[PDB]
Amino acid sequence: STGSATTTPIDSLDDAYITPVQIGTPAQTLNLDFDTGSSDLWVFSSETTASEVDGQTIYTPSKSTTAKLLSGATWSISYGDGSSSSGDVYTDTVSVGGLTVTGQAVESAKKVSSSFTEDSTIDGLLGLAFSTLNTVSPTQQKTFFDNAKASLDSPVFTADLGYHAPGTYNFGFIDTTAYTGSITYTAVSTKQGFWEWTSTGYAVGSGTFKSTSIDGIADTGTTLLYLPATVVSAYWAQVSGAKSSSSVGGYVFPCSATLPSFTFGVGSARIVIPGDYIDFGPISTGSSSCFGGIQSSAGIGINIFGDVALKAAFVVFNGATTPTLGFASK
Repeated sequence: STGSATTTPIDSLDDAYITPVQIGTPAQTLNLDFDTGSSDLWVFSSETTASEVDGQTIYTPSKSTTAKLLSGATWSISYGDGSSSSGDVYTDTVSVGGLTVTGQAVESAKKVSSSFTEDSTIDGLLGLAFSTLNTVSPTQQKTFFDNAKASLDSPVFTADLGYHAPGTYNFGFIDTTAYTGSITYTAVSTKQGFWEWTSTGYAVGSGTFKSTSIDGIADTGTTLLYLPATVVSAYWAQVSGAKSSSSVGGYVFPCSATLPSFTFGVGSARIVIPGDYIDFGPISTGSSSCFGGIQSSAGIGINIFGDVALKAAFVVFNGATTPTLGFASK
């Protein structure tokens, strides 16, 4: 089997991408944030505290003839940005782009943190990291991809995120028309539960490539590119007037600037992020200070190849017995 679904930016900045997911019988379609940095499929629901729902579409398990309460199971998650959610668990039929999994754990939120409530466009998350990170207790549950894998034509999914435009998540096949050149594959460590890999270096604009190992994660659920402070300083030094602002929370730059590209290495291959992809717009409405799309990871503990980096590539998440990642230009 295969599946193919379009993923759409939630706003004009590409802050996140939403993908329609069918849950239950009859189908209830919710728009979920596919997140290769986490491993829970959780949704706003008829059980979510009413004051914490503000415009999201909810899953109502009592209206699904295939929903079954997973007795005794609870979940609770906290994300790298400080947001969180928790609740109970159903199993139900879940379909993405024509690919159907029966008995998928659907984690129904009883509580969500304010940042979720305040974002009316995201109805929940669909985790695509390794199932070892799933938070369901006392019986950990499998991700949608883990449940589908054995049925897929090939045990892979691909992320093709658009810049200021829709893109595609495919399951079970590699669309050879969706990229240019060849796909360069690189090793993955699953020791932390992430799609963790090592970039071979970087360049700023037309500058020389610096060969240096940068360990990080491929994370579709993170907006920006978070890299070591040395790398980030080298980038922003090429933008007149750019500076790190403690009060804003990162590097800012004059909105009048033209940003240089940023290149990262995948083995001997190179992925070029155009400068425009690094502009996240005014820090507040009407400001002439703009927020940068490349930020320091120093306070995170891990480097993160988020959407800024991934949307410059066609990315293969190869879930074979020994997982690997693939990157192609497009």
